[PDB]
Amino acid sequence: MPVMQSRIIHLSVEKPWAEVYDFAANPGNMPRWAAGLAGGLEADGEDWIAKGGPLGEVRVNFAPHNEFGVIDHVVTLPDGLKVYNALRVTPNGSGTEVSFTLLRLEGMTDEDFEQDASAITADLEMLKSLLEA
Amino acid sequence: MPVMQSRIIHLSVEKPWAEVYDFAANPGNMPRWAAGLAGGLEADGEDWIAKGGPLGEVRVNFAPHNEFGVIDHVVTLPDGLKVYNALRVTPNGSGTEVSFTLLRLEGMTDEDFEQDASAITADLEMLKSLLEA
Repeated sequence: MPVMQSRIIHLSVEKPWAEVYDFAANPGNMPRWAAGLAGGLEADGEDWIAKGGPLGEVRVNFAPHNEFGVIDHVVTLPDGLKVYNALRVTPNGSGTEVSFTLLRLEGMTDEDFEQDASAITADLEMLKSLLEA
Repeated sequence: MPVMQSRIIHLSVEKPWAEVYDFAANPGNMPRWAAGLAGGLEADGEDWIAKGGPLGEVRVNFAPHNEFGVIDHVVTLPDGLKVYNALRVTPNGSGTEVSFTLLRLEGMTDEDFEQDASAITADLEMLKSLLEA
C-alpha cells in the first residue's frame, strides 16, 4: 500500500480552538457542514453509518476524544476499502487552523483529485460559516 | 467479477407510469429523494458528480431517456469501482411499480447489506410521498 501524493486543505476560523473542536468533533453535527452527510449520520455500535442514495452504504470511524485537536476518521467504502482522513484543529493566535490531509487514491485523474479537494474546501468553508455566526 | 447475491427493492406509486418516470428520470430531482444526494448533484461533462462529504466525490452516469421506464445508473466510487444500479418504473394498473436491483458487493457484511436495502427502501418511500402529495 504505497505512499500517495497529498494536499493539505486548510483554513482559519475566528473562534477558540476548544470551541471549534467541541462542535466539529461531535459526529452528529457532521451532516451540518459535510455535504456528503447532509442526508444524515446515525450511531451504529461505537461507530457511525451514512445511509442512502447512489452508494447506499458508508461507515465512518472517528478517532477517540483527545486534547490534541485530532478528528481523524476512517471511511469504509461499500466495496470494503478503508480510507484514512487526517483532520485536525490547532490554535492560530486567538483563532483556529482547521486542516484536512487529502490522499490521492490509486489511478485517480488530476480532475478527480481537484473535484475532491474543492468539495473538502467547501465542507470546511461551511464549518467556518457555522462557527462564526 | 462473479455473479452477486441480490435483492429487488420495490413498491407501488399511485400516479400514472409516465409522470413517475418524467420526475424520477430527472437527475436534477434526485437530491429531493435520494438521501446520499441530499447535499446536491451537479451536471459535469454529460455526467453527474455528487460532492463531497466523507467520500469527497462520486460520479453518476445515467441511462439515456427511453420509453421503457429505465433509470439505471452506474456509480463510480472515488477508488474507481463502478457500481451498476438497475432502477425501473413500470405500469401497475393505473399506477406504477418502482424497483431497484440491489447487488451485494464482495466485502459487504449482512448488516451492511441490510442497512443498504433499508436506505434504498426509504429513498423509494420518499419518491412515493413526493409524487402522491
